[PDB]
Amino acid sequence: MDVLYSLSKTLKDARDKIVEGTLYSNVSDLIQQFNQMIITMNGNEFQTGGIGNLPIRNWNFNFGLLGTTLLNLDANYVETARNTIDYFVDFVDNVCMDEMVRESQRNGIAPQSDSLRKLSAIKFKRINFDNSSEYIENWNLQNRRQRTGFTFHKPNIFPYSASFTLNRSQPAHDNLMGTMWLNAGSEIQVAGFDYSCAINAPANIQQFEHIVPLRRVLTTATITLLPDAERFSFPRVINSADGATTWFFNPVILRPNNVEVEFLLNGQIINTYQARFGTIVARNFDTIRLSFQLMRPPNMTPAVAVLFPNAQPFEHHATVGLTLRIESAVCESVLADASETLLANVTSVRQEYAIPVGPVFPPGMNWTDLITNYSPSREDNLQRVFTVASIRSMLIK
Amino acid sequence: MDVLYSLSKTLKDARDKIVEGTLYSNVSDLIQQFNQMIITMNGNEFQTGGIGNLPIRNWNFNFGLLGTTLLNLDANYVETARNTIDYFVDFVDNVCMDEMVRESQRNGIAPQSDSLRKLSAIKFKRINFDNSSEYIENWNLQNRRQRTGFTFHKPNIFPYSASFTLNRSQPAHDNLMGTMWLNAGSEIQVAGFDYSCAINAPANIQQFEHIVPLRRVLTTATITLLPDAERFSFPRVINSADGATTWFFNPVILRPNNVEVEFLLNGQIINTYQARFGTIVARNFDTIRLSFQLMRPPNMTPAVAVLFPNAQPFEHHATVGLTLRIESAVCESVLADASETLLANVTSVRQEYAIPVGPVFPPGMNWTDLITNYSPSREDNLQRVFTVASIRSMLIK
Amino acid sequence: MDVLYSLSKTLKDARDKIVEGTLYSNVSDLIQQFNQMIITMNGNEFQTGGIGNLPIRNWNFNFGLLGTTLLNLDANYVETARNTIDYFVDFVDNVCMDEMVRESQRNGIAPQSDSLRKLSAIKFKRINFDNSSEYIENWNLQNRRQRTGFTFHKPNIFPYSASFTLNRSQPAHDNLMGTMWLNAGSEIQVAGFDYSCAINAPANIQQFEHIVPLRRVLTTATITLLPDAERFSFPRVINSADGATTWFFNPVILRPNNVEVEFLLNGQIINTYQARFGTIVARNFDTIRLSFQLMRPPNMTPAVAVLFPNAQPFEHHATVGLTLRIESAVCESVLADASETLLANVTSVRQEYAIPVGPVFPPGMNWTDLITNYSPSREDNLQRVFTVASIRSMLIK
Amino acid sequence: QNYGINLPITGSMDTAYANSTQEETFLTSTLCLYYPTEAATEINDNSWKDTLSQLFLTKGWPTGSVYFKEYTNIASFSVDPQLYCDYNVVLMKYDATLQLDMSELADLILNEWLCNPMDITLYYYQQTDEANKWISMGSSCTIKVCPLNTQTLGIGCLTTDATTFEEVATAEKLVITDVVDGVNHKLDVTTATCTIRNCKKLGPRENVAVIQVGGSDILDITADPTTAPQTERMMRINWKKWWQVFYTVVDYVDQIIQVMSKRSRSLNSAAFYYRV
Ligand SMILES: *[C@@]1(O)O[C@H](CO)[C@@H](O)[C@H](O)[C@H]1NC(C)=O
Ligand SMILES: [Ca+2]
Ligand SMILES: [Ca+2]
Ligand SMILES: [Zn+2]
Ligand SMILES: [Zn+2]
Repeated sequence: MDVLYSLSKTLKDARDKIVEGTLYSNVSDLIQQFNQMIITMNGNEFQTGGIGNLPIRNWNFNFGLLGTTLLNLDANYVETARNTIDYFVDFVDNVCMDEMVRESQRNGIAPQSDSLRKLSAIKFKRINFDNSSEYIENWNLQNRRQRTGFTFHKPNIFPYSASFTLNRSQPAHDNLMGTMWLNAGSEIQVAGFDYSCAINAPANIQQFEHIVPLRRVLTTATITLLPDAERFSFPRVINSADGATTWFFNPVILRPNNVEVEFLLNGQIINTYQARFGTIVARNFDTIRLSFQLMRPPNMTPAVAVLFPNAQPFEHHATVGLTLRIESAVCESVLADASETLLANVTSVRQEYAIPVGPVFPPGMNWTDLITNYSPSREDNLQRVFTVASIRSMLIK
Repeated sequence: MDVLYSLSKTLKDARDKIVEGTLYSNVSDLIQQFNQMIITMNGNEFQTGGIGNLPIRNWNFNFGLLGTTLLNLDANYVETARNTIDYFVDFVDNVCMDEMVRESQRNGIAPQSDSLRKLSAIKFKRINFDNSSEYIENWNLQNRRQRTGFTFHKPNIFPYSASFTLNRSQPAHDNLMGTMWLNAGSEIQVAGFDYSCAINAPANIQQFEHIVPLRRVLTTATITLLPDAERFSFPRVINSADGATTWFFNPVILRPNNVEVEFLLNGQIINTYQARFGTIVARNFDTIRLSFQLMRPPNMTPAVAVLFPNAQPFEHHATVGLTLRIESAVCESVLADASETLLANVTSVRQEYAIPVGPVFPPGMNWTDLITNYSPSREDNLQRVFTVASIRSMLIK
Repeated sequence: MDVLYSLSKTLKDARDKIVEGTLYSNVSDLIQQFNQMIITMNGNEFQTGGIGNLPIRNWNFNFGLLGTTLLNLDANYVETARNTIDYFVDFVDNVCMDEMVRESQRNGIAPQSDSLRKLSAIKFKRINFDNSSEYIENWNLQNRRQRTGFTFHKPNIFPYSASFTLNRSQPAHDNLMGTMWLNAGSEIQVAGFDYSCAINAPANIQQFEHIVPLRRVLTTATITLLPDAERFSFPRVINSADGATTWFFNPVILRPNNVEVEFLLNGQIINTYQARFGTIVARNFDTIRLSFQLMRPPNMTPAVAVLFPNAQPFEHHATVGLTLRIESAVCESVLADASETLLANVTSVRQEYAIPVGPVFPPGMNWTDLITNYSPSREDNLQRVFTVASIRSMLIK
Repeated sequence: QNYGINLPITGSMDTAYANSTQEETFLTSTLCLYYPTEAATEINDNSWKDTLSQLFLTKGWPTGSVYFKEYTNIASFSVDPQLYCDYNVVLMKYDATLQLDMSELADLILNEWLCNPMDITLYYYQQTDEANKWISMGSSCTIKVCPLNTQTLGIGCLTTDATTFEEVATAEKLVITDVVDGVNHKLDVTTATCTIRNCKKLGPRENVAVIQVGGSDILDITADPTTAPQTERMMRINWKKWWQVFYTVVDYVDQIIQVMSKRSRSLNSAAFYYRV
């Protein structure tokens, strides 16, 4: 695993530094690495593929060393090295696709393919080169039990969920109370409603609350908070809880009163913010607890006072909502986000070669089903496959 | 930590192998270990205790080597070694009690006492001896991220819980339906009841269900299943849900019809058993889902038919129950069980020396409160303290 | 078979004794064993798997010896040995799973897999190491026809059985007599009843008897005897013998009079106990014969005398029961119990790899079906598979 | 607060009990004692209602909380029994002649009947299951039932001749009719003084008790022959003086109130289960 990154690092540098006309002292230490790759790899033989429609290929290495005697590199020296690099870079593609496609349930952090088990001998350890990427550095710190961290831009921490809750209801569905929400990606939009507009509430104030637990602990997040849910603002018809009938929701929107956002960790309040919108921070949390309340306005112009009567026909329903959005955070387990394409490389290999459903991952690599039940057996497999997908992205985009 | 086990292993063997009259070749390799303990430990000085009522003691090592020149050991050689072993075995007691009593919240897997931080230098690493116990082998496999496993006999995986659920009720409490359960230790006793005995149910069949989620994933369990809940079989009076009034429950017991036990893992059915009692296995699961139903008997003798009328006064209430019991299983995190006394050694030290409540563990080391919220911060502390309690049990019972 | 235990014994000791910083004289005799493993195993090649979903793997051994020249072992010496141990410990897993999955009917005590037949040559006999485990010691004593013995904690000697017997009956089911029992695991609960409460019996005494034959001969058992069957103590409705109608059983419970427990061996009374409850012993037996009788009380207070009239309507039925429980015993054939998990390791391999039903074992490895017809052809297979499961448990938990 | 839906209730088996709260029930609720009109004749007083209400103050009930009503007999109480206040208990004499009619009143007020109207002229009638009865009350009811077949022809009756019909009632103030369940029938209610009503029983009534003053203890509240339960709220006491009957009720309020409960329909939580 450490020597699979070390093969790809000095094939990336060999296509970049060994160019025509360059001075020899620019590449004097790469050629000592590239010649010492070849000496270790000669005489061995490998075999990749076999699962699904992934074809079986056999690999055999018998190459010669590079020359170490020029002052400026010429077109003979480049063209005799390109037909050696192009055989290794085809070998690393078929080892990385052989490993992203396999999985185990007992110990997923171990290598699973036949070729990567064979590269983990002490014979092949002399190919080891620097480990400077983000995923190979966190592969080594976490293997010694030291603290790691991945930096994300808009991480997919919330599974998809769109539902509601009725704290007061009747079969006519004309005097209701409760909340509605959408949790999707890295964004929460909750909105509380009350059809009577707190005409009989004590002190004309109705209290709402919405608690979102996370799956993993986030660290040093940057969060944007805005006092409107724009998705629950228009008239719509909504089905009932069991799909029997439908009910109508015609909102008018007040401002949210007495907003309190809390950031919990094992039930302890780490941060809190009271009527403070814009950008906020959250240093360590795993549970977000939103709290906001509706207050009936005590003074109303004649255009407003017609909307909220005392009797039963309520044609304009009051609505109070919020909107939260995580911009960037630092987690310790691997996730998906909006910047890098490591999830898209894993699913595209499995979909292309028609791979059967195994014992660990959900069918079709569904991210909503995978972050919902994000077991420690799935975490060790998901890190092992995102790290191999990161090695393949250096050579083959 | 690895050298604290290595001190206790060769003090246990020194009291066992260095006996009077034994041949020298039986102890020829232990004395080379015991002399090489002493050379490393001389000149150093230590300090233990300080928290609670645990007294402060200072330790100082200036001892001489053992003789390596006899053929059979005599009473001079034994009595000059017993007054060296008895000083080391008093030192290891006060380091193990200094570590079982302390805890941290950031990184609990690190040593916390002053003496065990000092033993973790590379000067003291030459005292290292074989690591053959169960807890010191799982300390080393888990420190390199390899798969571990602890074997238990009747593990305390369920927190204590005794409650009920009424799916049909009225303030008179004379026509009820629902389930009752006891989850305690490693045993589940659920019982479903119906006062009308399915006189108006469709096809005279009433369906029951009871779902128990676990805290950690168990592996290769041996489970005994018996078709009667003997605890919910006698007449009793039960309070209401809010403690307002009391209600009466007079059971008669039918057999459970159409029993299905399922063993889930991330929502996937691993094992299932349909009307199969006795001993069963469960290879990998973290959720037990019991399902059973009541069926009204279609043919009844005159002694039975008086019990179940059509009208409202039901004086004999129908009852259907099950009983499940885990005999032995293999988990990966530490737990408590019925065979070994590692939980009892930890609490007895804290209770004896009047130790204040810290930031991690529940007050009084309550196991029901600790397995209920079994966070990963508590798991790293609980393994670090059960492992120290296992080292102390070799020397001092 | 003897050399398969000898591979696993010195791979367990190699991970325990070869640690960093230890003195060389602690491991001076293990390295002579570990080097002499490697010399025997080089040049050979093996093949495991092929049945069910168990994959086919090929094994090939070409390794170098370990160094024998240091004074204290360093991190170079440990890390060059861990990448040799990790290839052998993967080989032993796939030989042990290849043998627990296969079976034969002619001679089940012979090796069945292709790899274990090849290890039984005289070329591989020099790998043989000490045989100190319980199952490998009883493998060798029984192979020479000497007397063996396995020690169990609550052995599963009784198949599951729950039934009754009516010695007096009529289609009304209102004047009955007979016994009821539950035999499950290592526990017997028998209860005798009489609806008339011996009003017309000679000397008002009704005699009961219940005889339980065993499958194998137990030796030096520790048995707990208590004078109540708590399972047959509550009112219940029971079906008829052919499932036609149901009948009602409303018990009141007297004490058992004149209890005699006998422990038979080939029809000879080995032990007997007369009105002696608590803990008893049983040195050699294969048949338990319980005997107890109901006696009508000659003096009754007015609250008791209403329960037992002379005429036909009997609303309160008399009941007398016992309870027996085997705590620990010594058998000579292999069984299952409540402490060790050797049955759970065998079934978990067969369930995971979707193994077809063979000619010997019951479908699904049902223990109730296997101890019911426990033929000598099944005994030789069950010992051969529990012994391989015991070897695999040393390396991989 | 979620009036229509049914939701399950969980609760621990280890919870401390609440306070006594039998006192506070007496402070708030009401009580109605009923008696036949000849009871006040033996009493010979116009202030005995004042006298009793001084004695209810001892047991916790306030002054304006206990109401008294009358009736002439159980034949004329049953033309329209309607129970108004929160808790009540009725008192009836034993008549060896009125065997069935004591069981009719104890059927009508102790249970709860969901009832639909009927039209004798227009439709043909049948009973669906064991809980369907035809409750008919008025000044003078006379009911004749002509059973039909699968072709709507008469069985034992001519469907035009009203004389060949088959009589089940004669000039009664109240009738509860059980016929065979599943057969279309043709009816002859004298609807000028009677009123038949298709009814259907739910669970019983919890706020009324019945004190049978004197006689034996027989009441078939149910409909079948094969059972006849005596519930908690039907009882019996002997008599010589109606003073002693009234002193026993006033002394033992706390037990009679304990045997009954509040009417489960009357609560807020039954808002769409037939009674707001
Ligand atoms: C009652 O006064 O006391 C109880 C405890 O002693 C308490 O649980 C309950 O709230 C009280 N109830 C009332 C209002 O009387
Ligand atoms: Ca006629
Ligand atoms: Ca009918
Ligand atoms: Zn962006
Ligand atoms: Zn035990």
